[PDB]
Amino acid sequence: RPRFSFSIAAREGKARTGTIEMKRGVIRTPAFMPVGTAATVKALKPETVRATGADIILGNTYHLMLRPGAERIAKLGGLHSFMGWDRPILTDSGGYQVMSLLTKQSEEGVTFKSRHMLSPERSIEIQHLLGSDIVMAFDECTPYPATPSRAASSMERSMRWAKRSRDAFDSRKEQAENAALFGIQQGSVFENLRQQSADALAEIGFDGYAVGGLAVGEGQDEMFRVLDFSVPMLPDDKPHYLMGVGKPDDIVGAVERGIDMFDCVLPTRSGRNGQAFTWDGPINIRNARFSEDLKPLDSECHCAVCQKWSRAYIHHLIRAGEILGAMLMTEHNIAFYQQLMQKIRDSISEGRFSQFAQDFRARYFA
Amino acid sequence: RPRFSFSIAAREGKARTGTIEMKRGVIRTPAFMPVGTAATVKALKPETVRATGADIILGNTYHLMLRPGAERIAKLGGLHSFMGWDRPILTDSGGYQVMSLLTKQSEEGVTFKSRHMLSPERSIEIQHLLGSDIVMAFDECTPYPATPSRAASSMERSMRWAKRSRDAFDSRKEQAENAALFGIQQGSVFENLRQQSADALAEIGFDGYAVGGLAVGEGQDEMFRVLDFSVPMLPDDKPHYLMGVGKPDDIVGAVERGIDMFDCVLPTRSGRNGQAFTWDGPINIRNARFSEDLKPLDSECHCAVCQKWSRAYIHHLIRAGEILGAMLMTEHNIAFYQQLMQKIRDSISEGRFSQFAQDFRARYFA
Ligand SMILES: [Zn+2]
Ligand SMILES: [Zn+2]
Repeated sequence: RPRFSFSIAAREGKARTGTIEMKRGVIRTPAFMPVGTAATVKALKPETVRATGADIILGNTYHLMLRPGAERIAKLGGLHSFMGWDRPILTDSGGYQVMSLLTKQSEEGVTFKSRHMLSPERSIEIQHLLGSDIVMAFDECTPYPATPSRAASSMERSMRWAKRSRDAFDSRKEQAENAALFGIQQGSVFENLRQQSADALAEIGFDGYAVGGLAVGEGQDEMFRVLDFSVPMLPDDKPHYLMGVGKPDDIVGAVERGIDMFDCVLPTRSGRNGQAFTWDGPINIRNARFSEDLKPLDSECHCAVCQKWSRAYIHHLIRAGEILGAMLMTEHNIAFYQQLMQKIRDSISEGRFSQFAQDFRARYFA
Repeated sequence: RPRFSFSIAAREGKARTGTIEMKRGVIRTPAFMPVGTAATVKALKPETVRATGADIILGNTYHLMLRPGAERIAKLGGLHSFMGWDRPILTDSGGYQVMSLLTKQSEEGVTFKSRHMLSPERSIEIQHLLGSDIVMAFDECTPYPATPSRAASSMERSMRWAKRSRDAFDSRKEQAENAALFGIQQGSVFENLRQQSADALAEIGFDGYAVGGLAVGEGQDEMFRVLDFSVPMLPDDKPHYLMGVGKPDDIVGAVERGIDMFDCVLPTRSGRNGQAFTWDGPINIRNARFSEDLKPLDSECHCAVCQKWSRAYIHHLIRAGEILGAMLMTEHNIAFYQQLMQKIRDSISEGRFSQFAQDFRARYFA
């Protein structure tokens, strides 16, 4: 396999399906990436993550630099060996934490409170030390809402940081030869700024392009409105990654608008909170109505949890605070997401994705 | 397979090795039973529990009657179906909670504070509703220390309760035909009382005999002293079960004294707390000295955890409070216990158990 090759096998409207080939494996698109923030996808062995259908998982520069440390992970042989996942890993750059989990910001980078520093150069270096396959440029996720002036200033800094990220990545031969680098579009909800950002990123040139600055409280209508004009600005022949999205309905609509890659903590995090995804919409397994329900979480789901255990049992586990409850909920939810992505890929391949989206929504929101 | 058949294949001194055949499976003895208090062995799928080598697991009447409820479990098809473990299950009777997790005690039984009641009849009924394979008599675990007078009074009540347990079990045809009933010897640390208890239990007649009233703070020397005279009082041709024991060294010494069955929360509970068992003694994986240790938890252990992950990774997981840390620690510890039991069984079968015990101790306590 090559360092990086994205091939589009089929299209329907703005939707695409295909593959990213990388050294550590093939990624089927549209793709959902389970989030593995602390060098683990919560409550799952890597083999279980793979069994659900995942081709790639997400790590974070910010969290790993704090614990257990980037240099430490490198000394131990890199993130893949450390956690036991041998397939591709995408790492976020820390740019979301620049306004999240305080800080001192400047043109040079960001200092976080022990004191830690991130900059385009340090972020790219950390991602190298982790041995990330898809490296994200170091950016700033503009807060929402933002005024046009502030959104512009923020976006402009991010584009300068994108160029610095590109140069840092390229100067490190082992990284440049074995990993890929994605740029991140900013510009808040403003079409002109999104266009300027896209132009700057395409001029620099990246292996893939993320739509940043969304899933920050704007709501689905606004997010879709921004995607409507933003995705066509990105190079057509490279993957489009919508950061932090999202709920199943968000994913379907984003694919309709040309997005190829997704990640979110929702299936893992909300799973441990009792929320299970089903084709008839989400349920909260903690609800008393499930206490004697012998049916599986979802009637059609092919996952191992739905083959073996009842709603009643999982209800008991989650209510009791049992670790097995988190394990089963998470495996089901991630498997559900992967089944959704598979149905999306198949329907685009067969030229019936529009019908699938309609059918999905009718049942999910019944 | 029969309802119950215990066969002794080989002996060395007081130690025995053999099998218990029951309808749901064969139990190799000496046996370690992982504890599954809330209808789950903590942090493990039943398939993983089986993969470690476990033939049987333990549930508790007290905990399950409170949550999710005994009648509820029966309505849902019984404990085996509920939790997805199809092999034998032994259930404790609630007698330890009679002084543990307040209460109002009388000759009739015990009322626990919502208000719940246990008696020999109700305990046996609950165990029936759960569908337990090995039912424990309802007893009272005498507190330690106890005066001879109080130990005698307590033991005498337990023997009356043992007869009531026998009659309740026998009056329920489906239970009598498909499950087994074990009596529990009491008498604190007093030889004459232990003898009276053994005589009473043998007169009633049970499928197996537990040594109760130990692992209650007495310490290993005293526990071994009591076992020295107590185990030979029990019928030789039936299994001997030491309730609540214990650490690896406790198990080895108890087998040397004629015990066939063990359970304890130690490998599961202490696993989540960071303690890992090794042939060179226990370690606490939280310790900073393990932060960059690439070796597995134990150098010889055949478990899946030791095949795949480093001390360094597990150290990180436990320090970070990650669920996968609990999963990996628990799987290793239970697998370690099962490997210990296998080495015990093989060594007795080969007439070299005395040498094994000596070799085990020399290395474990080096
Ligand atoms: Zn499922
Ligand atoms: Zn191991």
